[PDB]
Amino acid sequence: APAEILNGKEISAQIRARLKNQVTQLKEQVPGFTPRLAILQVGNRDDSNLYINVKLKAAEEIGIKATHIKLPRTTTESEVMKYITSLNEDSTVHGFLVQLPLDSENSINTEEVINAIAPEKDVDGLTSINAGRLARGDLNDCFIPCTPKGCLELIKETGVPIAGRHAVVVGRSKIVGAPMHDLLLWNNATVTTCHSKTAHLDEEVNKGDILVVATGQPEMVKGEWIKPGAIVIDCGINYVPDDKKPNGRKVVGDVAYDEAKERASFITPVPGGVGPMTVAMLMQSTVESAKRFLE
Amino acid sequence: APAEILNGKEISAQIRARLKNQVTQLKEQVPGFTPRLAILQVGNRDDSNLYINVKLKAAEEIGIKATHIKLPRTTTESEVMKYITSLNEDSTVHGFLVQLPLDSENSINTEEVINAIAPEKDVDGLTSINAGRLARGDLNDCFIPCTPKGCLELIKETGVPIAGRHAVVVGRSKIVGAPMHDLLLWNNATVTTCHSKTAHLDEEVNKGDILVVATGQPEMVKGEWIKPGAIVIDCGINYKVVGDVAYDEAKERASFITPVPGGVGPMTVAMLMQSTVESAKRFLE
Ligand SMILES: NC(=O)c1ccc[n+]([C@@H]2O[C@H](COP(=O)([O-])OP(=O)(O)OC[C@H]3O[C@@H](n4cnc5c(N)ncnc54)[C@H](OP(=O)(O)O)[C@@H]3O)[C@@H](O)[C@H]2O)c1
Ligand SMILES: NC(=O)c1ccc[n+]([C@@H]2O[C@H](COP(=O)([O-])OP(=O)(O)OC[C@H]3O[C@@H](n4cnc5c(N)ncnc54)[C@H](OP(=O)(O)O)[C@@H]3O)[C@@H](O)[C@H]2O)c1
Ligand SMILES: Nc1nc(O)c2c(n1)NC[C@@H]1CN(c3ccc(C(=O)N[C@@H](CCC(=O)O)C(=O)O)cc3)C(=O)N21
Repeated sequence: APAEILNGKEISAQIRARLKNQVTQLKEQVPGFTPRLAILQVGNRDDSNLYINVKLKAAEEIGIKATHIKLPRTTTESEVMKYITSLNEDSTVHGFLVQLPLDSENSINTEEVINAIAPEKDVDGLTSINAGRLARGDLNDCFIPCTPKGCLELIKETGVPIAGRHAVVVGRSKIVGAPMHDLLLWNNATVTTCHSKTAHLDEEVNKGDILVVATGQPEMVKGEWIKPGAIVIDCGINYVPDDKKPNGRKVVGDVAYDEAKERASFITPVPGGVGPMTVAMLMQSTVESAKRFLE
Repeated sequence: APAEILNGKEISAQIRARLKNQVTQLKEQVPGFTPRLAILQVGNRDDSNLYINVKLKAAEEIGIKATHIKLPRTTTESEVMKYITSLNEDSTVHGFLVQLPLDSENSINTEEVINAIAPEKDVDGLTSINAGRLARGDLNDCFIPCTPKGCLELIKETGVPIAGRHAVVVGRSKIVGAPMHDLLLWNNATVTTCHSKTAHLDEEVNKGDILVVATGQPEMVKGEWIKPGAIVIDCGINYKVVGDVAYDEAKERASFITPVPGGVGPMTVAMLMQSTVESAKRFLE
């Protein structure tokens, strides 16, 4: 009785398809309405360009107007701030994000930059105000960072109710671990947060009916740790040289998939699990923002 | 035979005396400067009146100038926002707070009222900005809620390091439970937060090397559940006054435990005073 596989690629395809239909219907229901997203970029990093293009492409297929603002490396902190303020004030923009890391020749305080974003437009959900709302249970209108948001979607796809279940979160970062706990707690699970200072991590993990791992430590969570029947969600993206792969490298998660799939009732593969969910979540946050503005 | 008692009244007394000399020292450096705290109250609850007087009493004894503004029950959210804005713009007021719960005949959104407070004067740490900072590990920048702070201070009085310990927080409210988890987590403990939807709470509590209960249910956490040798922090105030923990039973299993009263309560006022003196000093700096 091996674990059922949570196909993030197929699930995200369904999500993006449904969001397109939603967007179409909003535009027809309220003529003239244009859900708009804006991505602010500083510099010209190769990985950022790629990531940005993927986002803008998903947005245009869903029917969301995606605006890309690419500022030069020479940009100073004050200029980046002026754009953020202007984006905040632009009533045609429903949500926007600052693609990190900033690529500038000058010192720019990333945190100050990020926290200048109006909470109501913060689709990536990383501002302190937004983290604060999420952390305290304002799940009704706050923004949820794309990775933990996609993880909750996957957990819900299983059909197994979260309330009352013991969920374990390995990792406590601002991008995944922290907000992941918030989601699970406010979905009524008894959450236990683990990190690098956790003793007997194996025994801790073995208590999780729901397990979300976000450590960056390739395959550390062995299958023996997994509680029989648990829902395993692996956010890890670790590259390993493998000449048998088309591009000479394989992607492994933070969980030992092969042995963990024999224990879990549901597990996210790597690649093809949490990763493909990412862009859809941003698109979902963007539509949520647009609907709230529209109301 | 029983667990060592964490005397919040004695411990708070020491912090308050520390704060007093700090305030005296500061006035000697800048004569005429006076740290100021302001407590906004809506309504006229008897318990809230008592709690404010205690905060006012500690302030005075430390040398802090505390103002008490009591608005009638007929008050609207719009009127409350007016006072908050006044306090934000009043350069002489370093730290201020809104006593909870609000006692009004009108519907007032507590989060909107609290979030109108300038984070620099949120000595109570209830704003989303302060909550967001604590919730993410950014402790250089924020004000932590007074009760969790008092609890962390009480845990530290055991001498026992927090790192690597399995801690259990029973309750997840914005005032104590939620911020208590954050404090323990960023103090490197492995934390489990329980609430009303938690199944087998007894088995969860039994995992706690450190236990913080803030549920508001009289002696609900039984002593049998206590992990032998645990540090029990009881935030409960239930009416005789009792904690959320069955004290007599829990004291025979715990190693260190907070009595009720004279435990977490005095510490809450002491920490509020501490954040106030900090808000005053950051103003001079
Ligand atoms: N699919 C996607 O596109 C996507 C997007 C974002 C993230 N992710 C993935 O998520 C993973 C984590 O990302 P991140 O930004 O959150 O990472 P991070 O900033 O490096 O933080 C890792 C966290 O895990 C803890 N940790 C490190 N080693 C551990 C160990 N051996 N045992 C227990 N806990 C351990 C650390 O604790 P301390 O706090 O004590 O250091 C830290 O909290 C990465 O693999 C990343 O690829 C994927
Ligand atoms: N000592 C001080 O001076 C100081 C200052 C302030 C507060 N406190 C104290 O902290 C205590 C609680 O205050 P609060 O504002 O946090 O309370 P609250 O708003 O009433 O919240 C109670 C919390 O406990 C949970 N809970 C209720 N029944 C439970 C049960 N039977 N089993 C497990 N969990 C249960 C609730 O979960 P749900 O979220 O699911 O409802 C909720 O999260 C009080 O004693 C208060 O006096 C102390
Ligand atoms: N803004 C804001 N700040 C706070 O820090 C609080 C808040 N709201 N809401 C209510 C709670 C109540 N709380 C408080 C303050 C002092 C005492 C206190 O001194 N307690 C004594 C016993 C007092 C008695 O004789 O009954 C104790 O030893 O616990 C208890 C609660 C407090 O101050 N709280």
